[PDB]
Amino acid sequence: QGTVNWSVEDIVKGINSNNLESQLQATQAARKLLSREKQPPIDNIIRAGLIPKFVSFLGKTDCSPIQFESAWALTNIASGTSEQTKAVVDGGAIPAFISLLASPHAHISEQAVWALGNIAGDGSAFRDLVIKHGAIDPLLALLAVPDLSTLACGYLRNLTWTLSNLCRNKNPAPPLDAVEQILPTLVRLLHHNDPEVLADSCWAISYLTDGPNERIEMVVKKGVVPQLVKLLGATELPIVTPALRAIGNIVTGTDEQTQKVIDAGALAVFPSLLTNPKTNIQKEATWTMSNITAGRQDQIQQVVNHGLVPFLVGVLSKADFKTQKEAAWAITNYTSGGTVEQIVYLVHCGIIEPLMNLLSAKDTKIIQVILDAISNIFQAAEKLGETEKLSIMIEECGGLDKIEALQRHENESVYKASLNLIEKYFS
Amino acid sequence: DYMPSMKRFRKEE
Repeated sequence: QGTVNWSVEDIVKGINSNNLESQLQATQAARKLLSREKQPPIDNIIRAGLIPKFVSFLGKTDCSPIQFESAWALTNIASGTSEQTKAVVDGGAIPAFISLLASPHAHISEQAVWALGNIAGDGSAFRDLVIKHGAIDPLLALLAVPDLSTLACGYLRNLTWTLSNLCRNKNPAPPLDAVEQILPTLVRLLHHNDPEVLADSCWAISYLTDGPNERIEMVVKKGVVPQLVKLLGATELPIVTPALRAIGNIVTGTDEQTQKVIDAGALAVFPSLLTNPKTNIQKEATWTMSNITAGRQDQIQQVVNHGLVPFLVGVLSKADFKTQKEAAWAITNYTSGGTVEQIVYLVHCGIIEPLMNLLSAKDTKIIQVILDAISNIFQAAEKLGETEKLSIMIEECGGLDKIEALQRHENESVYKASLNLIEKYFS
Repeated sequence: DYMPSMKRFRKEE
């Protein structure tokens, strides 16, 4: 092939030649420049004024090769900075790519899917603009087959990823009608057997559940929670990660939505998640637990029954610090909403020592959270006349020294809560 | 991070 390593000037000469074949060769040359891994000359191509020509080439139904080459070139310009994606949009590329979704050539429709994904992937405005130009119908139409397994694998993965970008980003979140339009195809993809399709389908579900209760409800109503819990149990980390993010988002919703997570068996997975060697999995699983322990007493009881309190003591005892912070939150929520017996159970599991040990941390917020937890636990002891026995417990593990020291802490609410503890239980 | 990329470059094949 003689389209390798052209200068931009030669590409321009060829595209401006009025010779469809010369234009094709020059466009292919541009594609090859633009697809090189080391510093593709995107800005030089834009500056040469080539985007309008590429976009025009997208419409050449009689020359499918130049449709393809221009589609690939524009895809890679659009894969760049916001300014570069904006140059592609400003050239009129969105409707041209949407028109290419119906190409009889799979490699060309796939390229148009990819390009629209990059454009939508830029942010809420371009996502919403792609939707307004009517991208969703033809995209969904590409997946309207009896069995996803008959579609080419790379093709399906590209469609799934682009759809996930139509679900992605907030301020604002995607249009409600668009989410409703996309969800049933999404649910179908979530039941597919390809790991990459599953991963990106969950990411899309996690985006859709990252919002107000009404947004969570739209997803939960589709009955996907059992499938999410199943994926929560996958051996493939790229699958577990978004399944866990989705589930965590869902339990930030109402008690009833959280209950749907519990009913589907999610808690049985947490012994592994809370000891997972991947730090982000542990952190997100602990975050998720904190939102479940902020729930009703019967839900806290579900946490107990599944044996998850010892795992919370574990994470509080030893974990990356951010995971420990989430654990501290899980404990404060638990002690806030729990029955006396549930709080007593917490203490019997050994929560006090690691909670005290974390009071030496240089983080003011976790200090507040822990002091709040200790206050709640003391309240339960008061309701059992056992504050003395708690005081002794705290003093024996060096907790009292730390609380006493916190009175000299510069943060107001800290030396207040601490002075109060000292003056109320350690006199 | 561990999320899908927002944009994808179709590299030299």
